[PDB]
Amino acid sequence: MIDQKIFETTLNIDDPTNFCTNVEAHLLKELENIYVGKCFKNSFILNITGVIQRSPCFIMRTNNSGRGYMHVRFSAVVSYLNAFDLIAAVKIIKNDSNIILGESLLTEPVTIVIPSSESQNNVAEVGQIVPVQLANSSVYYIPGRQQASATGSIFIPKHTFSVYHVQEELTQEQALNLTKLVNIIEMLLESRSKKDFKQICFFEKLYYTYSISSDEILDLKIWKGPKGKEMSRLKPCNVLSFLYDALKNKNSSLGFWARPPNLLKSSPLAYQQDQNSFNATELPIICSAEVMFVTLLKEIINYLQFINDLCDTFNNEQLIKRHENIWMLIEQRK
Amino acid sequence: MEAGYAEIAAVQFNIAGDNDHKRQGVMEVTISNLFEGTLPAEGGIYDARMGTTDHHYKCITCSHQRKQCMGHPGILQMHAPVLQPLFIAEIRRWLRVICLNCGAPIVDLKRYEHLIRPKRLIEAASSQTEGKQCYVCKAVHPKIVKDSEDYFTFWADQQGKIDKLYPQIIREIFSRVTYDTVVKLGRSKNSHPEKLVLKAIQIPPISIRPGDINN
Amino acid sequence: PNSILQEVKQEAELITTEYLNIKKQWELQEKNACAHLKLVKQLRSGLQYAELLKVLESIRVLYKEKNNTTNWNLCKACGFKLLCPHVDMLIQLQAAEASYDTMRTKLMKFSGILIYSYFCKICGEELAHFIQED
Amino acid sequence: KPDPLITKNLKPGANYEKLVDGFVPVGTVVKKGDIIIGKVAK
Amino acid sequence: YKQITQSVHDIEGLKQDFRLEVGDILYRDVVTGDVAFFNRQPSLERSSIGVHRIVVLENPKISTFQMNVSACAWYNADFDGDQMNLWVPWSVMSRVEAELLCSVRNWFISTKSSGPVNGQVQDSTVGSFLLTRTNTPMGKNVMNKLHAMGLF
Amino acid sequence: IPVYLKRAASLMRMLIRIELATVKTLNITCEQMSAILDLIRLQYTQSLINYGEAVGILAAQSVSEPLTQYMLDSHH
Amino acid sequence: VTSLEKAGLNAREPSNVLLRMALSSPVQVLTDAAVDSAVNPIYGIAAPTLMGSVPRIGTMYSDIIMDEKYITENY
Amino acid sequence: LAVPAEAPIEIYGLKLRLKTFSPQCFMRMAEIGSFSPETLGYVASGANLTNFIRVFMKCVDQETWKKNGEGVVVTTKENIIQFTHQYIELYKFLRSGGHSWLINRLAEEMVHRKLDREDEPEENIKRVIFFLKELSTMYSVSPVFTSGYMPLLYDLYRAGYLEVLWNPVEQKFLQHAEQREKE
Amino acid sequence: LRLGEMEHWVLTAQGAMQTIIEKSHDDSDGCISYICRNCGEPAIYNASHPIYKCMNCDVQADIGMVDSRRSSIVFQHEMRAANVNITSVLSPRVFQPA
Amino acid sequence: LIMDDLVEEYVETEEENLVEIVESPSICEGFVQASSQTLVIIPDNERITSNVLTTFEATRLVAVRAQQLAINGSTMLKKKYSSPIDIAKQELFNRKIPLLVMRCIKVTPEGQKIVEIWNPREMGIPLLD
Ligand SMILES: [Mg+2]
Ligand SMILES: [Zn+2]
Ligand SMILES: [Zn+2]
Ligand SMILES: [Zn+2]
Ligand SMILES: [Zn+2]
Repeated sequence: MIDQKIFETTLNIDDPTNFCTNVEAHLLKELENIYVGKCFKNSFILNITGVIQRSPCFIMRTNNSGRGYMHVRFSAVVSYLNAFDLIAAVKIIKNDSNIILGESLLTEPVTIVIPSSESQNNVAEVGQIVPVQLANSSVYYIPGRQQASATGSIFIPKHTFSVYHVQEELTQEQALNLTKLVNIIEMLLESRSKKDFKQICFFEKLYYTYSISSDEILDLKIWKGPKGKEMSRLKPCNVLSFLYDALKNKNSSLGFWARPPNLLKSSPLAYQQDQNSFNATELPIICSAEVMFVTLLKEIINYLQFINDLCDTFNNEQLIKRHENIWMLIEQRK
Repeated sequence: MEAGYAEIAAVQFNIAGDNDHKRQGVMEVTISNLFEGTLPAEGGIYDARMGTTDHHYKCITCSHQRKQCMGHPGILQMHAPVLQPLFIAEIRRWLRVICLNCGAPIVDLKRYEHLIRPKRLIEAASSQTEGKQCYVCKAVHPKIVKDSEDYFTFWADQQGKIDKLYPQIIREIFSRVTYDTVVKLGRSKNSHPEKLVLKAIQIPPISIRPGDINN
Repeated sequence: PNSILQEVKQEAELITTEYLNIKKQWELQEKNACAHLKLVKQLRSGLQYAELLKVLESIRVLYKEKNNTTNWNLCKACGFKLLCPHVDMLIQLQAAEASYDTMRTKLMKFSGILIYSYFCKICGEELAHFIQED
Repeated sequence: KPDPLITKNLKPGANYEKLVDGFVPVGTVVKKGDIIIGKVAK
Repeated sequence: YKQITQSVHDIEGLKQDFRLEVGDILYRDVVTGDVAFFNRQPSLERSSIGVHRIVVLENPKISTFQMNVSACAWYNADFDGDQMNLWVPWSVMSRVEAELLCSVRNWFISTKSSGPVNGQVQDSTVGSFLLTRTNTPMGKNVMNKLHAMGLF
Repeated sequence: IPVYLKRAASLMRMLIRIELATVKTLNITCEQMSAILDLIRLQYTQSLINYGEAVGILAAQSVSEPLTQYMLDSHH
Repeated sequence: VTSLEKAGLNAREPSNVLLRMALSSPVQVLTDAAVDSAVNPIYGIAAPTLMGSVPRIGTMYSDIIMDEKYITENY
Repeated sequence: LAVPAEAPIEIYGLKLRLKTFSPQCFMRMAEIGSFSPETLGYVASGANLTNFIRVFMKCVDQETWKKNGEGVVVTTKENIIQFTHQYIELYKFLRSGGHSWLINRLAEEMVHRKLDREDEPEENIKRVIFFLKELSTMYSVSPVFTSGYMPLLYDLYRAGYLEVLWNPVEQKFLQHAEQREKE
Repeated sequence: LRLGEMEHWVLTAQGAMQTIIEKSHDDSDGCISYICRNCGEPAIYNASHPIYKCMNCDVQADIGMVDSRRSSIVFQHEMRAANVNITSVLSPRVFQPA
Repeated sequence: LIMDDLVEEYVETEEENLVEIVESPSICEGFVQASSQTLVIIPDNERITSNVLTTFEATRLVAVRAQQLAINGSTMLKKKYSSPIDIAKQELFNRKIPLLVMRCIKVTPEGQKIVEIWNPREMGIPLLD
């Protein structure tokens, strides 16, 4: 996810006297020329926010060049993708030799290889923009490279889900930390309104585990807007309100938690149970309220960004028509 | 990019185990061929990934010419382990202070818990310890005999029962030594005796063996 | 300079006229502003070997003539010296990741004329060196 | 006496003249860059 | 070394350059007044390496490093077969240092004995005695104006 | 002032108090005395050892050089 | 009273592995440094020289930085 | 004790070592800035910054063995299955995007907090300076005055003309300086 | 022609440098060494062919430019050939409080 | 059968006489990078080093300035000199040198590089001219 980062580096100054007379500006220019758009220290670095601390322009001591170096401690805006990250725009550039290459068209430049041994793949062709979910293998940020490296696959609703048992109560500091993700979700929901409703409905129908009756029943829009589909069993709970009144000490997160496929994978909806009524084929993950809340909020952010990027890349019906195999295998695995 | 200016402030010396060789090796030597015509044979000791010493080819590893290439080490996975030639005395000292069955120290660590660290192992190995009984597995420590025919062969003397201590057996013995025993004997955690036996030796960069040491 | 001219007879005026011509041409070259001046600077200032071929093609755009190996090349937008033919071959070999011996052998067409170095027949630039063969 | 086709490594700044049948004749002044005794491999 | 090409150019291939560009590096011959490092092995003293101003001997038949006999005390040298190493600093920093830090004027006073190193030697000592003595076998040690001028 | 720095100037203090005694400075004006003190301060500053001197190597050279002469009188 | 031999150097600068290798007996010094995991700070002359660097003495004892204020106000 | 690789051992229990690291270790790691979020989170749990390891693993404590070093030890078989499941979930979480964001934000905040927490001449000397002010226009002795006027004396030494300290002169070798500059 | 041990001792007794630098690096085998600064091992840096990598810790490579000589690089390679690990700590970066 | 090029076997004889615990964490083993330092500049009134440049410092300043004028050359000097060495020397003498002298007094274990910053334009110059 796009985030800030603080880096430490030593520059090289070939004209120390000219590099002065404007040190902050020349420093920023050199940092942009060196580190912008290049993987460095387990991150990608998109732009340089500014210089926090810096050294005096020391003259090089071990050579007779007269050059200076200077140490720079600068804050930069970086992108760190993770496993299960949803990239809605991946352009395939290679399909022969059973390697299936790709390239993300999103803000985060990751080049994604897709396994060909799996029968699910080998359906996309060159020049086909199709969403991809990153595998659980960690993104590979080679220093100095112009793009990240990861392995992903064609996204599937993934009916398998996890149940989180919560035995530790939230604290005030942890809730304040979660407020950042709550704000990120709030901006995501705000941006959700600009995208045209019919495209978001079509995409959300496509990437849903179960079947929704021809994208006409109800008007799922979240950002408040209390709607809901499927409703296999039990009542969703609004995680945003729960975290907001968690700051107010008017609630308890103790219990069982899950986000089953019946829930909308984009909505701020979750079940706070006490008996593990869910029929998942896995034992509950005993953890704290912070762990479960962070996991659910990251899932919500990933899905909201996924829907927004899907609406961004396919902004017309010509692209939808062009993708001759993308939209029907996803409806096949339902 | 843009490798910034730097100066070396300190140098750390350590025993290089086979894990370090595997991490630092850019290539694995597998063949005995030297040159494939006018070019080094791939996988040989002259392989260009190790650096270039001739104008007739570049490096490959660093894509530099002969002048700008500092050379890069390789790996030779030994089919049988070898003892580190520089630390034969350290192997001998470690063999005489730990039980060859369970790896526990046959010596009393409290006995040497007043000496300086560089001397604890030397004094532990100075004591006889032949015929001592392990308090863990009740085994009898043999007589560690250094063969007089070469600088590396070790002999296990069990009241006349003579058996050769092969580097594989020595590695099995040294791998049972805990880091607690290593520290209590005055050695660094980077000086674990498990690094004294090499299953993957480092073939040096061609920069230090130009086109005899390659024979 | 005077004693050189009295001891030179009409050729004396040719000397001091050609001298003024070269001086004005050199002043114009110093004040020249063809777009290649940043381009030739970028070509020789070591950058990535993938970018170098693109820049060298960008230089080839401003070529006045296809000079295999005869003489200099001129900035088509200004008519002044642009790039020696050996630089084109040298940049070709750099991108090809050719060896030093291969570069020396291929560049043994611009060789002019202990120095241990070959120099260009056109621009007198160091092509390569040969001290000893290993 | 090597030739341009015989080159592959001709010494920069060398003369390669004054060579008769591969050797500089007796009585010839030879300077720093002059090639005395011409020998070619391959 | 042309900056625009970032490479070294032979002087015989630069017949069309007329002048030199700013940022160019010219490798010129050693001239009189240049500083040079003079060294005699074994280098045992702080004055074993000193910096002298170069005087270029234009006689083609001279192949030796000539020096004043009073400068030999710095190097413990004599003119009976001794060989000395001489290298001219070419870089700017080295030249600055040679003319500012390693010049033999800094080694006139010994670092060892805290006293002078150089002075009159052999012919100069005897000559000073002969010039400053009151009487010669020929009478009072005097010279006319012409020979007094010739001393200077 | 640290004690060792006070002891470092003991000899120069002695020499100044001897050579600038009242009996010896009767024909010196106050401005001349100021000039004399300034010259002494300048000469003292010019005599200090430089920061970063390799004085160990200087001592090694200065003591090893007489050793060859000590050898040259080994038969004496 | 330490000596000027190898023993005196060992007593005075045990950590300066490079200096002791440069003096004499490089093989034993290297072996002992590897066994003891010796950290060798780079100081003096022999240690920087063996690492290809220059000693930080003489002209290099004090480092030089650019007077940024003065350069800005006097271009 | 220690056993060699691929050596048959018989598992009676399993103890997780709750390693404790100082916050300075995490601060050094954040200053290096290139560590993966899993190791960063592991060390932050080692310190008292995050408690995710103890959050995930203290639910299967079943303390029956002690032995000095702090940790959790599982003896019964079902406790072993629960311990393994909790370990797998904990380490999947440490490599998850949510904990990656949390640990990157924590390292950011700590480094940012640390960085933001970081931050009359005497009559004779008057005359001498006046003399050097005229000499500055004609010789490289651009004058400055400090308390002891040590640079002033040093400049009066290189050029000669140290006599101005005690003699009126001044104009004597001022014109000599004019002649030298002219030459 | 050799500038031996005693010549270097004399030059460093004068406190020269910049002449030890010139003769021993620019007029000798002086080169550039690259160290990862995270593990201390010799790193692989190439500007023309884009190579910024470390055979040790990979994503943690922070390559520093260190002036060195080919003799010292060969000496360290020889020490490592005898299974002695050489790690260069590298001078820490110093920052002025903003 | 006769080999002449022997290698002269080499012998070292004077031996040196230098005078819970878990496997390894990510802190004790590793962290070769060394923590970054902060520059603690001593206040001008607390400085104890000489206000006069040493010959080493002045020589280094002149060399650095002249090398910089080799690639640059925008000079604040009044009189024109034909060599960078003379220009740098006159810049030092005219107190127009754009460099500063940092004297690292001490590097503390806590990570402080205590230094004294000296301005060569307010310092005594010991060089000759
Ligand atoms: Mg003699
Ligand atoms: Zn290489
Ligand atoms: Zn046992
Ligand atoms: Zn050319
Ligand atoms: Zn590394």
